[PDB]
Amino acid sequence: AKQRVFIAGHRGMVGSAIRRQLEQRGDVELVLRTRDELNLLDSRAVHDFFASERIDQVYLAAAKVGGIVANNTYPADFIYQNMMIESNIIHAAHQNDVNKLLFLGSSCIYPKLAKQPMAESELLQGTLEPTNEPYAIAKIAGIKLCESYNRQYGRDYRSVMPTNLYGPHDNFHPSNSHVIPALLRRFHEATAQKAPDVVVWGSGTPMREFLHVDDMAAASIHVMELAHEVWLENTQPMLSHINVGTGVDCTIRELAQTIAKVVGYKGRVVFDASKPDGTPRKLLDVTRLHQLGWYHEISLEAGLASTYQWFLENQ
Amino acid sequence: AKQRVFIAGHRGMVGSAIRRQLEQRGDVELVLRTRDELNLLDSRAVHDFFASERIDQVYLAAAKVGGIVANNTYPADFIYQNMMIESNIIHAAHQNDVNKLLFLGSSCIYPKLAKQPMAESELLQGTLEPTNEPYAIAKIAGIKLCESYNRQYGRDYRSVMPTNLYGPHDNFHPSNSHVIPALLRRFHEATAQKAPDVVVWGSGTPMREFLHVDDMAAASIHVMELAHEVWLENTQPMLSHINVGTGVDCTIRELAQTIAKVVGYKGRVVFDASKPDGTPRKLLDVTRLHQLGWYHEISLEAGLASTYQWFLENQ
Ligand SMILES: NC(=O)c1ccc[n+]([C@@H]2O[C@H](COP(=O)([O-])OP(=O)(O)OC[C@H]3O[C@@H](n4cnc5c(N)ncnc54)[C@H](OP(=O)(O)O)[C@@H]3O)[C@@H](O)[C@H]2O)c1
Ligand SMILES: NC(=O)c1ccc[n+]([C@@H]2O[C@H](COP(=O)([O-])OP(=O)(O)OC[C@H]3O[C@@H](n4cnc5c(N)ncnc54)[C@H](OP(=O)(O)O)[C@@H]3O)[C@@H](O)[C@H]2O)c1
Repeated sequence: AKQRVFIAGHRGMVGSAIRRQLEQRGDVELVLRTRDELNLLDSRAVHDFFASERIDQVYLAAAKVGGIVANNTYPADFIYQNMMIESNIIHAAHQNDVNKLLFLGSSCIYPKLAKQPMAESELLQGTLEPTNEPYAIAKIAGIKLCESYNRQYGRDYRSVMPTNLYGPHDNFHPSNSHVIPALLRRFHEATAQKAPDVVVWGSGTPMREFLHVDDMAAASIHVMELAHEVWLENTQPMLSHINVGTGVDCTIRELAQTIAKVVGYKGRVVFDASKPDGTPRKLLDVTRLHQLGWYHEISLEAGLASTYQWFLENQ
Repeated sequence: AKQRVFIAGHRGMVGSAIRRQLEQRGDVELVLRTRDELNLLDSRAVHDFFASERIDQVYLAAAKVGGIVANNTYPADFIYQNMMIESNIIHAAHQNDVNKLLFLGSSCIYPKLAKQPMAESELLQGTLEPTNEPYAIAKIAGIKLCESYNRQYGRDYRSVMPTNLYGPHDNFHPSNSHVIPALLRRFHEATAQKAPDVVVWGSGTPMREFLHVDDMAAASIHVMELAHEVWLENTQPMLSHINVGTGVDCTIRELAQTIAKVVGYKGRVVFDASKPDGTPRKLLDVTRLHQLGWYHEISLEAGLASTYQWFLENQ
């Protein structure tokens, strides 16, 4: 009997990445519902789905996600919708004897002034970035729902905290606040237009971390499928999440120059240092994941190149 | 037209305190539903109630609450039920054009190693007490739901963070982890039995803060009814909650000796200092509330005496 695996949010960036890998697995039967078929905000509908579809495992990749403008403009929508989706799925899963779930956090969940690189223990150690506060609180509440169900009911609801992601199915619009898809699109257009330069705000000095979504999906399946005793040995019940990333930083400068090369731009990348930089360094400590035997396979250069080719095929 | 005021959880300790004060108000029409009439976990039922009952203001005093054993034994129930009750009420209120709401936090929401006395700005500055973590995360999510609805939709969803409360309608069982009702009952029984001593764990040295629930209710109505511009001047949109307490500490020793006197116990109060004390001091900074023009009226001695008389009438 193949395991029946529900990938919530399977048309999303991360959900689709997990689907492309599991779609290859003869030991897995995927159960998929679009938003039109199942509105994850509707408690009744979510319970009815779990009460009729005989699910074994859930990948919780459904969420209301956006960039800086969206998070500051629709804060109520970000906190409410994520709290409801998470609560409805985790509670319905439990009520229907679904023992295995993988929840997705976000690195934006860590305190603004966290110690770098950020180990899992940085969670809740200080105040949040205001732009992401509503979203972050709902994501932290999701982790704590999983841990609470694990502790009270002996569930196996695991969680992963990705770093910045990029890859197929992203939003490739020049005004995206997420730097990889924005820069890919900006450099693509500047290359098409023969623009003499592309100006990036800031000095280029801050160090950040990036992981291709197919690596994220692989790590998530890896973490989901570890035997429970191994997962327990490398986590704590009230500190259960696992950072997923490279553990390696690169300057914004390096990233922009690499994107320029990947797209074949021959103008100048220019940084405007009159605009402020964020903190000097932000990256995850991925010791737990590496101790668990998973290491990322996609280098930045290779991942940016394949991402750009996906964009070119999907304009 | 009297304001139509829904007191969610009106048979609870705090809800009933607010009801006893508003029941005197000819400018207010109370709308009350017991749990059997309206299950606040049921999104559909909550929306239907708001879509039919023409509410002007909500006091959100419904919650899953307990002591140390309950919070550690049923963590999933504490986080899930509080997230759902809060989400359902705040979202339904907003969808039905209910502009005014008062949410109740809890002082247990502050970081374990917070700076004392704890100003509102201590929220989220550090890790939580593990016993209360699930509950605390759902309460913090409730504050952040209110702030997000205020920011996105221009609502007036205010919040109060009470200190330790005591008074009528508490749980007066000797094994209650809440020290006032437990000690009242233990000393009452030791007085009835002529027991030679009553032994309290710990040294008696820690300093804590206590507020009678009728003072809490008065402060909550006060905060609810301030003009918006005054409330805005004394809060910030993403730091909106108001501590409610005395701002004055007393040792556990003082509290126990006072309870002994109030009950007329003539045996010895004994502290067993072989058992550990918690942190040396925990109390709220109530500068915001005092600046808002509210000061508590019930002294510890007077409040303990009237609480004990309520117990004696309700055994
Ligand atoms: N670097 C990081 O730290 C990082 C970055 C990205 C993602 N992640 C994690 O991955 C999660 C997903 O991100 P993503 O980039 O894959 O988001 P996404 O591409 O925006 O996908 C989320 C999916 O959820 C669905 N969804 C939302 N509300 C739903 C509802 N009410 N009913 C049913 N489906 C609903 C979607 O449908 P519609 O579009 O039709 O609404 C969308 O397909 C994030 O929340 C975060 O936990 C973390
Ligand atoms: N010192 C402090 O910091 C402190 C202390 C106490 C309270 N407070 C605040 O006051 C809040 C209330 O505390 P409390 O002591 O008044 O609690 P309580 O006495 O236990 O009352 C809560 C009320 O909510 C109701 N309720 C719970 N789930 C419901 C549901 N699904 N549908 C409808 N009604 C439901 C109740 O009904 P049932 O009993 O029938 O379940 C109970 O009447 C706390 O959450 C906290 O925010 C803070």
